[PDB]
This record gives sequence, C-alpha cells and structure tokens, in this order.
Amino acid sequence: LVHVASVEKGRSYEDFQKVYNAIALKLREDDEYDNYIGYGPVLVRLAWHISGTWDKHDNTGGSYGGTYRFKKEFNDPSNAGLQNGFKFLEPIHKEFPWISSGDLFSLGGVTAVQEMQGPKIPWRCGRVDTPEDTTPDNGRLPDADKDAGYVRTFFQRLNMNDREVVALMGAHALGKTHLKNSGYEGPWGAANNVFTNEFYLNLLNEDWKLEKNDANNEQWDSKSGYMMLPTAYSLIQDPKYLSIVKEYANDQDKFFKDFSKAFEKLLENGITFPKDAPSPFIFKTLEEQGL
Ligand code: HEM
Repeated sequence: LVHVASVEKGRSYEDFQKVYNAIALKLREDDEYDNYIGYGPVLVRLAWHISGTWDKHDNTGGSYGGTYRFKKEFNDPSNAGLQNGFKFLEPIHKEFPWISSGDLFSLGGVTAVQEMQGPKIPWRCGRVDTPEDTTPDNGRLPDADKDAGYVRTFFQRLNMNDREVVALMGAHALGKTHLKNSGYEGPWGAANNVFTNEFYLNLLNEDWKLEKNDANNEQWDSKSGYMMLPTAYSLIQDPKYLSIVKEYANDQDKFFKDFSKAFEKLLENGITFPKDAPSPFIFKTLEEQGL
C-alpha cells in the first residue's frame, strides 16, 4: 500500500480552524461527562486507537482511511468506551460534511490536548476515506497486563523508539480506567483533564501496591487512591525507560516538546505527503481567538 495525502477539495487553513473551534466549543459545553472530567481524555484515546492499528511492514492500518467508522473496527473489544467520543464528534461531522473521517478523528485528539492546556500539536490534513475492506482486523492494539519487553516490541511495529514510547505514555495522566470498558477501575492521578507531567511524578513518588480488582485483573494501587496498569508500571522496571521517566518528572517542558513530536508522528504514520501539500497547521485555541 501507498496512501497519498489528498487535501479536501477547496479547503484551506481557516476551514480547518472552524472545525477545531466547533470541537473546542463543544468540549467547553459538555463538561458534565464522566463525573466532570469532560470529553477531552476519551477524544485523545480515540485519536491514538485509530492511529495505533498501523503496521509498518505492509502499510496497513493507521489514521489515513478513517476505518473506525466500520463495524469490525468499531466493535473491537480494545475500543470499548470509544463510542462516546464518536457520538461527540458526529454532530460536528454533520456540520462540516466535507472533512474526511480520519482527518476529523485525528483533529479531535489535537483539539483535546491543546484545549486541556497541552502543547501545540502540528496537524496535517489529507487523509482520504478508504473502503470497508481496508479495515484492519482486531487485535493490533496493546495489552495492559504485560512488561517493559512487550512495550518495546509492540511499539517497534509503529516504529516508535524508547523516548517516543515514554513521551506518548504520559497521556495516561488524563481521564481514568472504567471497569465495564476494560476490566480496570480508578483514576491515574489528581489532575485528570489538564495535560501535565503528573504520570511520571506519580510513577516515581507514590507507594504503589499490587492488588487484584473486581474484574480479577491485577493493578497497582496507591495510598492516594490512584491506579496503574501493569504495562505502564513496567516503565520503572526497565533501566532505559526509567531514565527517561525521571527526565520528564523533572522537566515538564521537555515532556511537552517530546509528546508533541511523538503524537504527530503517531497520527501521520503510513501517509505519504506530496511536497505540493500544505505545511502542518498550528491551530489557535479558543482563548487565543477570544472565543
Ligand atoms: C501500551 C500502551 C497502552 C495501553 C496498554 C493502554 C491501555 C489503556 C486502558 C486499558 C485504558 C482505559 C480504558 C477504559 O476503561 O476506559 C486506557 C485509557 C486511556 N488511554 Fe491508554 N494505553 C496505552 C497507551 C496510550 C497512549 C499511547 C495514549 C495516547 C497518546 C493513551 C491514552 C489514553 C487515555 C487518554 C486514556 C483515558 C481515556 C478515558 O478517560 O476514558 N494510552 N489506556
């Protein structure tokens, strides 16, 4: 497969900034979702799962084709709970019927991170909706009960190196786990809809205890009422991962710059951009626009 980015016919920067604004105004408005966490965290989880299916070996999966719209991918067990972010974005797609699905699903994750005070993420338009038979089979997304060796190997398929894996994993300061979606339950920390380096500080400073939960899965629980997935607690057991965790725990600006680069790479894997194509867009937040 080659997947060439094609801009939506006739659309420029300001068209896309209007779609960003619609998502951002609806995030402000629907603030009650999930006990007042809001839709921000489930929207960056949606942008990572439609991107996370990519296989570097045959160029299949990834964000390009917007295939989460099809039943197979939509009903993937690993995607349970993401229907909420889909339903959030659906009125915005009736409003801007010209945007492709992969562009809208990835822009929703960019808008959520920046509206939750995260770094600016450069974004490129040009994904093209591909057919129902290009939809990847279930099972390409990662397990939660594994170790640092599994993590390294998994992310090699999306060719992410150690630093990019540790930067991307910082998104787990956002939102929470839900027992009915994944067999895990509890918040990651205290500031769950503000983008910060809290994941790393918690990993290095809490007194974590291993326990079984009500679904019979193990998780790490701390005295503060926070939890950690086994795959994510793995990052302090590997010496390479642990030196990068400590770097981000001490320097939130370094974490923001690295997360920005890594998240854009994740949302663009598998897509070829011609050089006639527009440069990456940097969207203004609602606040910067006075809206
Ligand atoms: C090996 C890597 C990862 C595993 C095993 C994993 C697993 C999980 C699990 C089991 C949940 C909770 C699902 C639920 O019950 O609703 C979760 C939530 C979440 N994940 Fe990950 N994750 C991984 C990587 C990532 C990455 C790379 C991102 C984004 C860059 C990300 C962003 C999120 C966010 C924001 C949530 C919270 C969603 C909400 O509040 O509903 N995760 N993850």
